[PDB]
Amino acid sequence: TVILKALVKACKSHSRDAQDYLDELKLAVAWDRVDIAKSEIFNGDVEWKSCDLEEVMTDALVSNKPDFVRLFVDSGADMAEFLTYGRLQQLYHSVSPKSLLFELLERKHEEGRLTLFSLHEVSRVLKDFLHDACRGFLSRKSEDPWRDLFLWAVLQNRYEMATYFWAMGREGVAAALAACKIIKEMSHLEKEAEVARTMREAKYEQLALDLFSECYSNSEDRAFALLVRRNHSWSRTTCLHLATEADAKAFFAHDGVQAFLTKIWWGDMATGTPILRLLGAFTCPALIYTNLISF
Amino acid sequence: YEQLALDLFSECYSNSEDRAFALLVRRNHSWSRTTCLHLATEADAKAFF
Amino acid sequence: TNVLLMNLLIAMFSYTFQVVQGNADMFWKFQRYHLIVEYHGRPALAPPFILLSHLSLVLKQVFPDPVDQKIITWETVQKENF
Amino acid sequence: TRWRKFWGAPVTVFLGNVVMYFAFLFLFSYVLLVDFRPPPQGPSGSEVTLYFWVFTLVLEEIRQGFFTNEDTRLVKKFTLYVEDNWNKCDMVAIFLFIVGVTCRMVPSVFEAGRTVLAIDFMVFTLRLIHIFAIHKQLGPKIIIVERMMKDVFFFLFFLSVWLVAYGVTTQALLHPDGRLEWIFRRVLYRPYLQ
Amino acid sequence: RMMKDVFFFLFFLSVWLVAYGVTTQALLHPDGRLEWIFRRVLYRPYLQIFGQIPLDEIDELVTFLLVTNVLLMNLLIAMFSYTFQVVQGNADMFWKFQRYHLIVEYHGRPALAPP
Amino acid sequence: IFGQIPLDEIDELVTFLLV
Repeated sequence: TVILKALVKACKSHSRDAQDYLDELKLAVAWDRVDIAKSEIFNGDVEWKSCDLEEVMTDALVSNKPDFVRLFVDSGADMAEFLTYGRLQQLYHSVSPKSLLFELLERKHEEGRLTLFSLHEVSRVLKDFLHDACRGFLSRKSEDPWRDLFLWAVLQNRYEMATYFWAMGREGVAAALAACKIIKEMSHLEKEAEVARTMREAKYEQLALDLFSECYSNSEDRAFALLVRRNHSWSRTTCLHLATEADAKAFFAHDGVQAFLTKIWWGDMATGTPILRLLGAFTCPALIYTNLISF
Repeated sequence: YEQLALDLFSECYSNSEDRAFALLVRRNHSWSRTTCLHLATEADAKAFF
Repeated sequence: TNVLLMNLLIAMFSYTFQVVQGNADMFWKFQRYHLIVEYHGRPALAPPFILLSHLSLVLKQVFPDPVDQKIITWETVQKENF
Repeated sequence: TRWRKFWGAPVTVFLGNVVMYFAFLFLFSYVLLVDFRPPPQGPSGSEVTLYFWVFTLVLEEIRQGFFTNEDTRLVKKFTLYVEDNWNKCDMVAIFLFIVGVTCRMVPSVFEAGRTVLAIDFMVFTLRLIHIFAIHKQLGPKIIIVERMMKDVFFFLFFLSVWLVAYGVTTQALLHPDGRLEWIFRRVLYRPYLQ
Repeated sequence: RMMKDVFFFLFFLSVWLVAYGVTTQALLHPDGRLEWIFRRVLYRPYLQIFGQIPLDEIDELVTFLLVTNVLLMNLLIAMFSYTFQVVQGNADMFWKFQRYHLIVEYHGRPALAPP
Repeated sequence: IFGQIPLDEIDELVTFLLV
């Protein structure tokens, strides 16, 4: 701590530079005394620019140290502006072979090569996981950034960066359940026992159900409408479809969706209908005209 | 003591999950070359299993 | 002795029942959801008229952005709020 | 408009389906208890209307299973389908139904053409059991009871064998009977009746 | 409340018993008489359920059904037990209330006997 | 109540009673 403190004090005294303080931040990365880096480097007079911070941000994304990434995007970083397809290429290349993800990509690519770290291979595997979106397809700037990055984080089994990326995702819950299903599949395919259990210990669906409860407490009808939509980020598919794919019973167990089902269960005058009233309505076919029960 | 033993073992198994499956059956030099299992059985340290 | 063993078997059954009380209240709910979505699918015709309904279906086979945007905004807002 | 609202409503469709189902069941019961008399072709409602029923039921089931969502690989849909235990009971159901039809085609094997339908008839009862989960209260109880009964059914076999051995010992002690009928009788019915 | 509930279950249970009976009836014998047919379909099987098995009119996969029915009855009993527990709380207050109603009536009642 | 229902003097509703 005091080491870096003196380092940055001396750097500043000698000069105030984007590139000098850049190198100093690059030092602070591994130390990760962010509670000191923000104060010394950023609380100060010196102002930062997107390029330098964006290169070091690529570094930090490789670091899997989220807090710095948060501070950096707070530094006015436009990851939307940063994002390029080639960036995603190199990142997905930049993984440990220990990751069963790496072995899976390798085996998929090997099957492809025998038939006749590749974006096409990754899209193939992801489509094979969900088959609900076949999206897939360097200089070409790619839309929907945060979705893609969140997906990358979940694949790398890194939970914190995943949560942060969700924090500013456009879509409400759809991505969350997609992640639940994917990580369940990976855990089912996980090799190392303890690693498998740790994978199984994600609990995104908890976050999903919580957000849903929040929005329901407020709108209570617009929230209903929310559940039924099409999301272009996800091949315009319904959330309920995703719930089915993930088979996450817990989310369904939430009373809100239950009341929604109760509503659909009738189609007219749902909540107010005594069972005897329904039976009698079935008895004489003129009850609908009789106006015995609302409609 | 049994709690101390079980704690040590739980930790060193959570760490590697295979080196553990060596520590059990291996012979121990200090105690006249015997198996940890044999000592456990003799101890009737039911909680350990 | 056989009678006592049978009684203890029944006690085992009651124990297994009372032990599993938790998961059911949700699992049944999920089953109910599948049930409702299927019944919404079933055509209006009865089993004897199901053939007529299928024939009618084969015959029929032979024969926004602003609001959604507002909802997206509302949802993200709620997300920050929570 | 009011007519479309009343009829199109999903719950009403289910109610009517339950009514027609119970009527199916009782009518088939009566038709079997009556048309059992003539070995030859038989009354029209007995066979023709029955075939219409079972064909329509199989058609609805297969359509719901295969053409609901998308024209995906048949193997995936089949693997999903066969996984369900209710799907299993329906499969043994169709097996028993076709076996009963084939035996009813047989006039010489009258005992067979009767026993197959007899054993078969419990199928519709079983399905009606599962088709009552809609209401709030007993639903969860039935659901949990399913699994509990599976686990317990795994257990019964041992105690049954125990009772059998007890009966065997007592019978071989009491009256120390080459007739196989009376032997099996004193071996099985006497202990169960006790 | 428990009995207000069990009325529904008693329907499915009865129907299952009737199905077992009808199976056994079409199993044992070869009758046009409506009263006799309904009898041999409903009364004789319920009689076999309570220990009245007339083998002289039945004997010239039942064991599995019998043990399954025994288990099902046990599960019904376990249902009743599981339902019994929760009620005690609200029962306390409700009974308390009923007591007041009864007492205020009884004080309202006159002295003379019903005769 | 102990399972002795002598229908010889009883047969020349009750199911609800039993349940």
